[PDB]
Amino acid sequence: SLQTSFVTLDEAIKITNRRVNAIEHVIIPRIERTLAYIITELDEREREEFYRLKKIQEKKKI
Amino acid sequence: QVWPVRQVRPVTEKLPANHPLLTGQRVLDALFPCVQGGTTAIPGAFGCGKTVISQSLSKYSNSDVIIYVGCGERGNEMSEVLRDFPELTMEVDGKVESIMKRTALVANTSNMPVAAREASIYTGITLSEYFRDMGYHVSMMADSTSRWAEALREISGRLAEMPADSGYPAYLGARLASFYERAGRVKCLGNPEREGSVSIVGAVSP
Amino acid sequence: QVWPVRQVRPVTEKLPANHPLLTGQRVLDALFPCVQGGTTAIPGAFGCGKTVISQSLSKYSNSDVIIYVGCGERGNEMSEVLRDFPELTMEVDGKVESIMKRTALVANTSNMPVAAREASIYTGITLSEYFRDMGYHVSMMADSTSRWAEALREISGRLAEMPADSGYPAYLGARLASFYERAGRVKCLGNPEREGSVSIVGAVSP
Amino acid sequence: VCLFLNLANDPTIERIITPRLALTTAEFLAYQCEKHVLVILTDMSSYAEALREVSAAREEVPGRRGFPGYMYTDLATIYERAGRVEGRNGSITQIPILTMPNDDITHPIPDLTGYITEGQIYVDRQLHNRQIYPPINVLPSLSRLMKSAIGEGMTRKDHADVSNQLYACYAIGKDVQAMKAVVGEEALTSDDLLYLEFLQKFEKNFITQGPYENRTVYETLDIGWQLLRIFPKEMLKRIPQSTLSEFYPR
Repeated sequence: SLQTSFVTLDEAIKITNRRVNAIEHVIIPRIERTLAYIITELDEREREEFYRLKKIQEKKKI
Repeated sequence: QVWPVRQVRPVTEKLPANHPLLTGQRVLDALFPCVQGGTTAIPGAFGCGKTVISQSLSKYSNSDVIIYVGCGERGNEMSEVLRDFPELTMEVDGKVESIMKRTALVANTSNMPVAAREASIYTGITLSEYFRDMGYHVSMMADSTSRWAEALREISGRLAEMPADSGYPAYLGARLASFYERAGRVKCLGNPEREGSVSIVGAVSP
Repeated sequence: QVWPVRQVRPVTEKLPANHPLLTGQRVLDALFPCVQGGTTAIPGAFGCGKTVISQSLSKYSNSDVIIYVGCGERGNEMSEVLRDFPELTMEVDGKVESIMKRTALVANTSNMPVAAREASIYTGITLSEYFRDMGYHVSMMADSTSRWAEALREISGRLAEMPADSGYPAYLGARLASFYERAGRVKCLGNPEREGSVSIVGAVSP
Repeated sequence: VCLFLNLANDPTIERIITPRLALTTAEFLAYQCEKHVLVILTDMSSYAEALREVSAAREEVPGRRGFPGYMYTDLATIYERAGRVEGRNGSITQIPILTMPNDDITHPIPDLTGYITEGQIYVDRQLHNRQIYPPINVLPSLSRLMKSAIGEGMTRKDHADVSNQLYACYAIGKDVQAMKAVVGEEALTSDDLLYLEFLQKFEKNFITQGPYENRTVYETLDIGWQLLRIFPKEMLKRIPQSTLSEFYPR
């Protein structure tokens, strides 16, 4: 009984380890890079609108 | 002859495409070919060397004339084009002739002025139409029209115009559409009943 | 004598920093030493302990004067250094003495109009330079660096300037260069040929 | 050696002129004095910052990251003053080094600089974190004019094939390391271990050079063949057969 359970456990151990390693190596950096890209792009777009507002008030100076 | 560049030359009646364009590359021929009359794009970041594709297509084709327009590139590429194209030769009728006897080039390096970038592309397309009015098959090729768009952005910016998106003037999309429209097979205007076509391949620098 | 803030007092010549800035503890004094008259960054936040290095450089170091300059400071630090003057003494000749004599405190608390809050750093560096010209050694604690960038943003708020990055004025780099560079060891300008240096320690506050 | 130093004390607007002083002196020395010239332009990022400030003084139109829209044209004006000219003998070379904020290759400055230029070297942070000098990565490095620079008559016939296959093996090894970092030892194969051994030898010998040693080109090619010898000649896809016939048995 002891050795039967012991031979069975290893496959589950390997499955769990590969899943944890994948979650630590692939999924997280990708989403982090996307978060950086999205924040910088939104900042760019707010900036473009800001420049538009700046130039209209410049013309309104006349 | 003298011709206003902006105005599109007239024609008799457009015809459908019925024959492919020979491609010097294995890929994008058996998978995604371009017809003798179609329009194409070749965008991509730097490091790919789309100029390789441009030169390879220019060297090997079944067309009668070739026109290559450079806009905002390196001078090294034009040195390559001038030095190498003379040496290559092919023939169909006996004597072995150089391929620059069927090629015409327009030149604008990146250091050149700003609006000459527009002048080059418009001169090139007008020349392509004029040679199409001889009842020939002519291919055309571009180089980083995004530089042309950038030049228009700059000039319109100094004119104090509304930017539309990313700073680019609103009418650029319409300008690009009108530029790419003048192409495809067509029946020429003349009693001799000649017939020719134009193919265009355009490059973009995102 | 009176000296305008926005100019650098002259020096005969600038000598390379070739000596270590002593620190109280063997940690960060044998692993990663600093150089006398150099420029250094130290991360620091609330609760971590930032006055530990301040006091260490005030008591156990080879410098000669400490000028502590910050932004949005509290009376806690003011009274703490005031009481550390008679408590945290130094037995230079076996006798304790108030470290008030070896300090000249400068600080601004939120309230202060952003002009003065931004002028504090230049007042401090001017004072440090006036003291280094006397042939001594100095350590200028450029505390509250992130708050100082905030002060730069705040002064540019009333200028309608183009946001370089999240509101940073275009001349942010100019101000960084004009501040951090005025340091090092210099041969003084006079007959008896003194020598002295100013260090700057910009406490990073991410 | 002629210097045009620009200390940080100097006014910001002064930085616009200095590169053009260097380049016009270089052009004179290269097309009037008939001398080979080498140009080094340090910290183009500071020049970009100065250009941004001068442009913002007049409230001009931005592009990405608030930089001037005509920054591409300006950088082209700076860089395109290079090459060789007919009827002369001298030349001009440029090594326009720049700084790379936050290690982002999509930032406008390095992107436009790469567009105007024809290559890159990409000094690498992780190799410097392993304390190997010079820390040079080769995965992104590009010299587009190698096509005509190399070959017999300059160095040797099979230099190009050596470079191509060595690079192919390098890329395959990096992919193998990335794949091993996830799947585990049991999901590998012997070929992967051979590529890992190649990497071991490659980074630990070929890349590491030494500050003051002037290596020789043919020594580099001999070490290249040493590295290529490791694998069976059949796996060398990107080399033609005749090169293997001439050089593999050596």
